[PDB]
Amino acid sequence: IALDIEKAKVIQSSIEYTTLKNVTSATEIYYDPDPTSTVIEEDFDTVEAYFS
Amino acid sequence: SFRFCLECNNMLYPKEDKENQRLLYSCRNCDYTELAEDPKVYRHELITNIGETAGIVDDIGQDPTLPRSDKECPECHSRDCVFFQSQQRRKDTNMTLFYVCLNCKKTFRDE
Amino acid sequence: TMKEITHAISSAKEQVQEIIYKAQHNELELKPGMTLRESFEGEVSRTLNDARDSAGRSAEMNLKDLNNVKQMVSAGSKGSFINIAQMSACVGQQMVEGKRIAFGFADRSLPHF
Ligand SMILES: [Zn+2]
Ligand SMILES: [Zn+2]
Repeated sequence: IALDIEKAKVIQSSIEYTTLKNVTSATEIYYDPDPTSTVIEEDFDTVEAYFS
Repeated sequence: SFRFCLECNNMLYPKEDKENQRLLYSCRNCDYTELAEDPKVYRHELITNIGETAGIVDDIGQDPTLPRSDKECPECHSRDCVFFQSQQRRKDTNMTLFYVCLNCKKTFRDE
Repeated sequence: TMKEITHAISSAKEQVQEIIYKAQHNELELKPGMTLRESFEGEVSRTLNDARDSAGRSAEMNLKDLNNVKQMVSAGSKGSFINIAQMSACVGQQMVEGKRIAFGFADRSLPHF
């Protein structure tokens, strides 16, 4: 690992601390009274694909 | 953005009906209740870019301490302009320039 | 030698101008563990330090053996290379708290800029 850069980078990634807040960009709260469907149109396709 | 009560000017907190399954903005100081238009109750930006270009005034061309360039205006193609960096002053802030024309007074970049 | 020193300082200032343009067009490489502003400041400071060292080295190579400052520096009794550089070629960059002169006014160092 000391003479190889890729394995060293793998070890570095495995050591460094990473929280959810680091990768998160924005969080939102929405009102949706239908458990099996949704009001948002952008995500409607993906969630209906999941449920089906 | 949050709305205010139309009768006693207090804040309209969101409320949910168990029987009707609707989102309603209701004032806790009275019985007033108005139907909500959007379900976006709350939004938090961990990384934000607001205030970077929001610090702009319409009289910034009268400041004598600002540098003057000859960059081309995208709208009226003037030959004089005034530039400055980002008004946000965090440690992560970029060093990109904002140019202001002396005729239309709009803010535009160089990219 | 004065022509050579002036050429070195002018070339360094042109290099600093190029670094400024690159940082103002998002074309600057970020040193790991440091922000864009910190990397830009460090790179400009390194360029200016190299400029002063090059000008001083030119000035110190110019000196004859009969030069008295050279004789004192070569004896090791008083003075060093930086003294010759600052006396003859260039004083260099002034650092306050390990950084260049800050913007004590509103976004400038003096009301003459
Ligand atoms: Zn009310
Ligand atoms: Zn214009």
